[PDB]
Parts: sequence; C-alpha cells; structure tokens
Amino acid sequence: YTCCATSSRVLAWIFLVCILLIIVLVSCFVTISRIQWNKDIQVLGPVIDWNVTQRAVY
Amino acid sequence: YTCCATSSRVLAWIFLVCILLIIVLVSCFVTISRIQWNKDIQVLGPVIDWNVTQRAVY
Amino acid sequence: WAEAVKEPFVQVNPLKNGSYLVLASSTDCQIPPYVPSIVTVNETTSCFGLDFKRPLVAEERLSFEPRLPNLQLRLPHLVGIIAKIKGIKIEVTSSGESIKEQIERAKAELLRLDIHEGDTPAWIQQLAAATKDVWPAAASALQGIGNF
Amino acid sequence: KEQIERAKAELLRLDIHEGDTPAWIQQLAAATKDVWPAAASALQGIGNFLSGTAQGIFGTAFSLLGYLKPILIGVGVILLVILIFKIVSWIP
Amino acid sequence: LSGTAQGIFGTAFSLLGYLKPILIGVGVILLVILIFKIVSWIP
Amino acid sequence: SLRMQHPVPKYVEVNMTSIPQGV
Amino acid sequence: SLRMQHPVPKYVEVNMTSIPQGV
Ligand SMILES: *[C@@H]1O[C@H](CO)[C@@H](O[C@@H]2O[C@H](CO)[C@@H](O[C@@H]3O[C@H](CO[C@H]4O[C@H](CO[C@H]5O[C@H](CO)[C@@H](O)[C@H](O)[C@@H]5O)[C@@H](O)[C@H](O[C@H]5O[C@H](CO)[C@@H](O)[C@H](O)[C@@H]5O[C@H]5O[C@H](CO)[C@@H](O)[C@H](O)[C@@H]5O)[C@@H]4O)[C@@H](O)[C@H](O[C@H]4O[C@H](CO)[C@@H](O)[C@H](O)[C@@H]4O)[C@@H]3O)[C@H](O)[C@H]2NC(C)=O)[C@H](O)[C@H]1NC(C)=O
Ligand SMILES: *[C@@H]1O[C@H](CO)[C@@H](O[C@@H]2O[C@H](CO)[C@@H](O[C@@H]3O[C@H](CO[C@H]4O[C@H](CO)[C@@H](O)[C@H](O[C@H]5O[C@H](CO)[C@@H](O)[C@H](O)[C@@H]5O)[C@@H]4O)[C@@H](O)[C@H](O[C@H]4O[C@H](CO)[C@@H](O)[C@H](O)[C@@H]4O)[C@@H]3O)[C@H](O)[C@H]2NC(C)=O)[C@H](O)[C@H]1NC(C)=O
Ligand SMILES: *[C@@H]1O[C@H](CO)[C@@H](O[C@@H]2O[C@H](CO)[C@@H](O[C@@H]3O[C@H](CO[C@H]4O[C@H](CO)[C@@H](O)[C@H](O)[C@@H]4O)[C@@H](O)[C@H](O)[C@@H]3O)[C@H](O)[C@H]2NC(C)=O)[C@H](O)[C@H]1NC(C)=O
Ligand SMILES: CCCCCCCCCCCCCCCCCCCC(=O)O[C@H](COC(=O)CCCCCCCCCCCCCC)COP(=O)(O)OCCN
Ligand SMILES: *[C@@H]1O[C@H](CO)[C@@H](O[C@@H]2O[C@H](CO)[C@@H](O)[C@H](O)[C@H]2NC(C)=O)[C@H](O)[C@H]1NC(C)=O
Ligand SMILES: *[C@@H]1O[C@H](CO)[C@@H](O[C@@H]2O[C@H](CO)[C@@H](O)[C@H](O)[C@H]2NC(C)=O)[C@H](O)[C@H]1NC(C)=O
Ligand SMILES: *[C@@H]1O[C@H](CO)[C@@H](O[C@@H]2O[C@H](CO)[C@@H](O)[C@H](O)[C@H]2NC(C)=O)[C@H](O)[C@H]1NC(C)=O
Ligand SMILES: *[C@@H]1O[C@H](CO)[C@@H](O[C@@H]2O[C@H](CO)[C@@H](O)[C@H](O)[C@H]2NC(C)=O)[C@H](O)[C@H]1NC(C)=O
Ligand SMILES: CC(C)CCC[C@@H](C)[C@H]1CC[C@H]2[C@@H]3CC=C4C[C@@H](O)CC[C@]4(C)[C@H]3CC[C@]12C
Ligand SMILES: CC(C)CCC[C@@H](C)[C@H]1CC[C@H]2[C@@H]3CC=C4C[C@@H](O)CC[C@]4(C)[C@H]3CC[C@]12C
Ligand SMILES: CC(C)CCC[C@@H](C)[C@H]1CC[C@H]2[C@@H]3CC=C4C[C@@H](O)CC[C@]4(C)[C@H]3CC[C@]12C
Repeated sequence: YTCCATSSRVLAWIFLVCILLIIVLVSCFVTISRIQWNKDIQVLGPVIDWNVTQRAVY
Repeated sequence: YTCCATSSRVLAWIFLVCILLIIVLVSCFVTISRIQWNKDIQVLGPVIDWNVTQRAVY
Repeated sequence: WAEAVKEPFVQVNPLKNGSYLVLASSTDCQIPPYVPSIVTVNETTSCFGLDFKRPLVAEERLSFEPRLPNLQLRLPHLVGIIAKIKGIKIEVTSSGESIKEQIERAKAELLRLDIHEGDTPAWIQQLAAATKDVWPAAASALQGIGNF
Repeated sequence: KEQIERAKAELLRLDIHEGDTPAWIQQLAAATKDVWPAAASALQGIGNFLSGTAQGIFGTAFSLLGYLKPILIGVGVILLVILIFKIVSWIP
Repeated sequence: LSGTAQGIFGTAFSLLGYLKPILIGVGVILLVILIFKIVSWIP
Repeated sequence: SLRMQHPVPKYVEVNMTSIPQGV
Repeated sequence: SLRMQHPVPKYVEVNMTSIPQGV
C-alpha cells in the first residue's frame, strides 16, 4: 500500500511535468517560426537579365 | 603495488584466453574453406544448345 | 509590374520571318524555361505539341533593327507572395531602386500575415517554401511538422 | 457619418507590431500632427530615439523582447509552481 | 452595445479593451507585494 | 529466328537568341 | 547565341539465326 500511495504522488509529478513541457514547446515554436518569417522577408531576392546562354541545359 | 600485482594476474588470464581463441578461429577457417572447395568441385555445371532465341535480351 | 499566372504557362508566337518566339514554364526541344527566346530550327519537328517548321531561305538586305541596352534587375525575395495576395497586376520596384527602398515597400503588409489558430498547417507550409533557399535544414523540419 | 464608416475597420487593423514599431510611430505622428502638435513632437522624438540614438540598439532590444513574449509567460508560470510548493512546505 | 442608454456599454467595453496591457502590469505588482507580506508572516 | 529493333542516333539543330529587357 | 542538338528517334532491323553444334 505505501507503493500505491507513492504511485499517486509520482503520477501527479509526471502529469505536472507533462503539461509544463507542452506550454514550453508551443511557446518556443511560435517564437522561432515568427522570427524566421521576419528574416525570410528581408533576404536578398533574385536577379534577371534576359541572357538565354546563361540558362542553357545540356 | 597491490593494484599492479592484481592487474598482472587478471591480464595474464585475458592474454591466455586471447591466444586460445585465435588458435580456434584459424583452425576452423582452414577446415570449412577446404571442405567447401571439395563441394564446389562436385556440383553440376552448365548446359549449352546453340539456341539464339533463348538468349534474346530486350 | 508583377502578376501571378496559372501553371503550366506556354506561349509560342510564330514570327513572320519563320522563327518562333517562346516563353514557357517548362523545357521542350532543349529550350530553357522562364527566359524568353527567338527560336529557329533546321528541320521540321514537334515541340510543345505543335510543329516548328524549317523556314524558307531568304536573301539578305541592309537592316534597320534596333539594339536595346541590356539590364540586370533585382526583385524582392518573396515577389510571388506579394503578387498573389493582391489578386491584380501590381507595381513591385523601379529599374533603379535601392535595396533599402525595395524592402521597406511590402514589409508591414508581409509581417501582418501572422500565424493563426485556424490555418497553422497551411501557414507552416508557406514558411517552409519561403525558408527553403535560405536555410534548407529548417525547411525540411518545418515540412515534416506540417505533414504531421 | 457614412464617409467615416468606410475605411475605419481597415485602418484599425494596421496595428502596432514587434517588427516595425519605429516606422509605425512615425506614421502615427504624421497622422496626429494637425490634431495635436504637442503629441506629434513627443511621438516623433520617441521614434528617433528607437531609430537613431546609439546604433538603434533600443529599437533592436524592444523588437526582440517583443518576439520573446510567449516564452516569458511560460517561464513565469513555472516560477509560481516552485514558490507555492516551497511556501506551503514552510507552514507548520 | 449600440443603442441601449447612449451606447455607454459599447464605450465601456471599447475602453476596457484598449486598457488590457495596463491591467496586466498592475496585477503583477499586486502579487509581488502579497508574496513578500505573506513570507514575512511565516515564523 | 530472332527479329530486333536497334535504336540509331539522329539530331535536329535548334538556335536561340535573347531579347534585351524582354522588348 | 546558343546552338543545340536535339535527339530525334530512329531504328534499324537486325535478324539472327542459329548454328547447330557451332558448325
Ligand atoms: C527573325 O527575326 C529576328 C530579329 O527580330 C532574328 O534574330 C536576330 O538575328 C540577328 C542576326 O541577324 C541577331 O544579331 C546577332 O547578334 C549576335 C549577338 O549579339 C550580342 O553579343 C555580341 C557579342 O558579345 C560578346 O562578345 C563581346 C566582345 O565582342 C563582349 O563585349 C560581350 O560581353 C560578349 O562576350 C554583342 O556585340 C552584341 O551587343 C550589341 O547588342 C546589344 C543588345 O542586343 C547592345 O547592348 C550592345 O550595345 C550592342 O549593340 C551596339 O553595338 C554593336 C556593335 O558592337 C552594333 O552592331 C549595334 O548596332 C549597337 O550599336 C550583343 O550583346 C551578334 O554576335 C551577331 O554579330 C554578327 O554580325 C556582326 C555585324 O553586324 C558581325 O561583325 C559578327 O561577326 C557576327 O557575324 C549579330 O549581330 C540578333 O541578336 C537577333 N535579334 C534578337 C532580338 O534575338 C531571327 O534570327 C530571324 N529569323 C529568321 C529565320 O530570319
Ligand atoms: C540598382 O543599383 C543599385 C546599386 O548597385 C542596387 O543596390 C545595390 O545592390 C548591391 C547588391 O545587392 C548592394 O551591394 C551590397 O553592399 C554592401 C555594402 O553596402 C554599404 O556600402 C555601400 C558602399 O557603396 C553603400 O552604397 C551602401 O549604402 C546603401 O545601404 C545603406 C544601409 O542600408 C543605406 O543607408 C544607403 O542609403 C544605401 O542604400 C552601404 O553603406 C555589401 O556589404 C554587400 O556585400 C555582400 O556582397 C558582396 C558581393 O557579392 C560579397 O563580397 C560580400 O561578402 C557580401 O556577401 C553587397 O556588396 C548595395 O548595397 C546596393 N546599394 C544600394 C544603394 O541599394 C539596386 O538594388 C539596383 N536596383 C535594382 C531594382 O536592381
Ligand atoms: C544556327 O546558327 C549557325 C551559326 O552557328 C548557323 O550556321 C551558319 O549558316 C550560314 C548560312 O548562310 C553558313 O553559310 C554557308 O557556308 C557554306 C560554306 O561554308 C564556308 O563559308 C561560310 C560563309 O559563306 C563560312 O561561315 C564557313 O565557316 C565556311 O568557311 C556555303 O556553301 C553556303 O552557301 C553558306 O554561305 C555558315 O557557314 C554557318 N556558320 C556556322 C558557324 O555554322 C545556322 O544556319 C543556324 N541554324 C539554325 C537552326 O537556325
Ligand atoms: C553595455 C552596452 C550598452 C547596452 C545597452 C542595452 C539596452 C537594453 C534596452 C532594453 C529595452 C527593453 C524593452 C522592452 C520592450 C518589451 C515589448 C514587449 C511587447 C511588444 O513588443 O508588443 C508588440 C509591439 O509593441 C512594441 O514593440 C511596443 C514597445 C514600446 C515602444 C516605445 C519605446 C521607446 C520610448 C522612448 C522614450 C524616450 C525618447 C527620448 C526622449 C505588440 O503586442 P504583441 O506582442 O502582443 O502583439 C500583438 C499586436 N497588437
Ligand atoms: C550571357 O551568359 C553567358 C554564359 O554565362 C556569358 O558568356 C560567357 O562570358 C564569359 C566572360 O564573362 C566568358 O568567359 C565565357 O566564355 C562565356 N561563355 C559563353 C557560354 O558564352 C555572357 O557573358 C553573358 N552575357 C551576355 C551579354 O552575353
Ligand atoms: C530455343 O529457345 C526458344 C526460347 O526459349 C524456344 O521457343 C519457346 O518454346 C516454348 C515451348 O518449348 C514456347 O512455350 C515459347 O513460347 C517459345 N518462345 C519463343 C520466344 O519462341 C525454342 O523452342 C528453343 N529451341 C529451338 C531449337 O528453337
Ligand atoms: C539539321 O541539324 C543537324 C544537327 O545535328 C544535322 O546533322 C548532321 O547531318 C550530317 C549528314 O548530312 C552528319 O554527317 C552530321 O554528323 C550531323 N551532325 C551535326 C551535329 O550537324 C542535320 O543533318 C541537319 N539537317 C538539315 C535539314 O539541315
Ligand atoms: C530498316 O528497319 C527499320 C526498323 O525499325 C525501319 O524503320 C521504319 O521506317 C519507317 C519510315 O519509312 C517508319 O514509318 C516505321 O515506323 C519504322 N519502323 C519499323 C519497325 O520498321 C527502316 O525504315 C528500315 N530501313 C530500311 C533501309 O530498310
Ligand atoms: C487552465 C489554466 C491552467 C490556465 C492555462 C492558460 C495557458 C494555456 C495560457 C495562459 C496565457 C497563454 C499564452 C498567452 C500569449 C501567447 C502568445 C501567442 O503568440 C502564442 C501563445 C501564448 C504563449 C499563449 C499560450 C497559452 C497560455 C500559456
Ligand atoms: C521578466 C520575466 C520574468 C518574464 C515575465 C513575463 C512578462 C514580461 C510578460 C507576461 C505578460 C506579458 C504582457 C502581455 C500582453 C501585452 C500586450 C502587448 O501589446 C504589449 C506587451 C504586454 C503588456 C506583455 C509584455 C510582457 C509581459 C508583461
Ligand atoms: C486586479 C487588477 C490588476 C485588474 C485585473 C483585470 C483582469 C481581471 C482583466 C485584465 C485583462 C483581462 C483579459 C483580457 C483579454 C481577454 C481575452 C478575451 O477573449 C476574453 C476576456 C479576457 C481573457 C480578459 C479576462 C479578464 C482580464 C484578465
């Protein structure tokens, strides 16, 4: 029975650790994805010059 | 000192076991390889019949 | 000016002198995609589902054809998204324009395309397409999370 | 009344963002200038502080602390769950 | 919200909506006082 | 008996030229 | 300028017969 009482306590600690980690995972993803979108906006884009010879495929 | 003396005992056992295994490994390889050569000699060989159509590739 | 267009895009104009003017999203008969060109063949062949004939031999004369300057043009990294969300042909740059002025143009607009409760997977897939060229190792990860 | 209730919702949804706060503040000053010249001068000043005092370091800082908001809440919640257990484990 | 009274509740909820960032800042300060006052009552 | 179709090489010549500025 | 060679399909017919015993 001490093992059952200890199990009810250990269980409630692993259930609490489970949720606190989901809160962190989602909060991190929203931060990073949004920053990378910002960075993606400001990178140098492409150049065109009508040169056919440059785009030859053999 | 005691560690050196004990190390020297344990070492000599592993070194003895190392050689007794090498003796076995070589002795087995020579047996098996020579038997397989005997078996290889006695297997049925190929058949030929001059039929071109049989050897068409598409 | 930029404008979104439906794929596949094929255009082939028969020119009077016997050449053909091609602009196509895809290759055929060796012809490069995306850049336009004036095409001529020595022998009749089928390309893009139609017959490119050999022209008749012509006699040469003094030409008055113009020869324009060449030009290199930089575009915004996300130009395809900017043309898309407008739904109309929209001005994107000028011939001469600085990097800084070119960027500050759509930035506030683009930033306000933020992540939403209702279309997260769709949004993540667009982030992967946008990130692909910049950081390939992040795009493959985002694609996997998106399909999950 | 009709003339005002025409672009209002559209204009309201041009809201402040973690990215372009300085740029946004300068637009607000241009919009406020004729209405309240005092408030425009103050806004314009706060604008040029973020942009052009030091290397715009404060504009960089406040942009970054903006993006970090979700993380900061998720940390603060963990702290309370430590504090409550520690405090309850002091009471006789 | 529009037409009951002089539309006062639409004004109230509009105003309470803009104030949200201030209210969170005040609420945080109250916790900090409470925790210290409380910890200072435990023997 | 065996009857077979061997591929044999051939080519057509294609020339391409540019259009400065797309004009 | 760009000059290219495009491959165009074609075939030749080949017939084979056997030699019993290799004679
Ligand atoms: C149906 O109709 C269409 C037309 O609607 C026909 O297509 C047209 O066909 C013409 C042939 O009859 C083509 O003309 C040919 O163009 C060739 C390519 O020209 C470009 O490259 C040249 C070389 O560049 C390299 O080498 C130089 C050093 O030599 C380096 O500096 C470069 O970096 C490269 O490494 C280059 O000289 C050309 O430059 C000129 O044009 C561009 C714009 O295209 C301008 O930016 C330039 O300013 C420059 O123009 C000025 O300067 C030149 C002299 O330098 C003047 O002639 C111009 O009037 C102008 O003042 C291009 O970059 C040429 O090589 C080729 O040359 C032949 O002819 C000359 C004499 O004219 C000889 O000396 C040469 O030895 C060679 O025999 C010729 O001009 C057209 O390009 C093509 N039109 C288009 C738009 O595609 C189609 O074929 C027809 N079909 C049928 C079935 O009839
Ligand atoms: C029309 O033509 C202009 C001029 O060419 C195009 O704009 C230029 O594009 C090029 C290529 O993308 C840019 O080159 C980069 O320049 C930086 C250094 O920039 C700093 O020093 C410059 C010295 O002359 C100066 O002009 C710059 O000033 C501009 O930017 C500042 C800061 O935002 C702004 O305050 C100014 O008002 C100016 O707008 C700036 O002080 C250099 O570091 C880059 O290096 C990378 O690339 C090289 C070469 O590959 C590589 O070796 C490095 O390792 C690194 O990877 C790069 O050389 C240039 O900055 C642009 N200039 C301007 C004025 O925008 C313009 O885009 C063209 N328009 C179109 C529509 O095509
Ligand atoms: C694609 O571009 C090619 C260029 O790379 C074109 O080829 C050129 O076509 C002309 C057509 O008039 C050829 O001229 C012929 O030349 C032969 C004899 O050759 C010798 O003389 C010419 C000049 O007369 C010289 O250029 C050669 O080097 C030889 O010294 C004559 O018998 C003919 O009457 C005719 O004058 C060019 O020789 C040829 N040049 C090259 C570099 O190939 C080709 O026609 C274009 N094809 C397509 C599909 O559009
Ligand atoms: C040793 C070397 C030297 C080192 C020096 C280091 C200096 C460090 C400086 C530290 C600065 C700390 C700044 C903290 C800012 C936190 C911002 C969090 C919130 C945030 O970004 O909110 C979003 C944008 O608002 C915003 O971004 C609003 C931010 C406020 C802007 C005004 C600040 C400037 C005032 C200038 C006064 C002086 C002027 C001169 C007289 C909007 O909300 P949301 O994120 O929820 O998104 C929902 C969209 N509606
Ligand atoms: C168009 O593209 C071609 C291919 O990149 C460029 O031609 C090369 O020019 C360099 C000198 O810059 C030479 O070393 C090469 O031998 C050329 N290669 C070929 C395939 O022609 C050409 O300079 C570009 N620009 C123009 C206006 O033609
Ligand atoms: C030569 O080889 C061919 C191919 O194996 C033999 O022809 C086949 O004969 C069987 C019956 O024995 C038929 O079911 C197949 O349909 C035949 N196939 C073809 C491709 O012809 C042929 O009988 C062999 N012997 C000689 C002497 O030709
Ligand atoms: C069209 O172009 C091709 C280009 O490959 C020509 O092929 C040549 O044909 C001769 C026979 O006259 C062969 O000896 C050459 O080896 C071929 N090679 C090349 C690369 O030219 C083809 O014959 C041309 N036909 C016409 C109608 O112009
Ligand atoms: C030699 O054999 C090939 C075999 O592929 C013949 O190819 C045919 O050519 C005609 C043109 O007259 C095409 O319409 C046919 O589709 C081809 N197919 C086949 C399988 O015959 C080739 O013409 C023959 N040439 C000679 C000199 O006999
Ligand atoms: C039911 C009890 C235990 C309360 C649980 C509330 C939790 C789930 C709430 C409280 C405040 C919320 C956060 C408030 C603000 C943001 C910024 C947003 O851009 C990403 C999500 C994020 C980080 C929220 C996620 C969920 C959140 C952490
Ligand atoms: C400093 C460490 C311990 C993090 C503590 C969490 C703090 C910084 C978090 C919790 C909730 C957050 C606030 C929630 C919502 C808003 C609205 C936004 O438009 C301006 C910022 C503001 C007012 C946030 C600023 C940062 C904030 C106060
Ligand atoms: C005690 C002092 C500091 C005043 C505190 C006022 C509190 C109760 C206020 C301030 C901001 C408020 C929240 C602001 C935003 C939202 C999101 C909305 O979708 C529903 C109401 C909800 C979830 C509010 C609930 C009550 C709230 C937390």
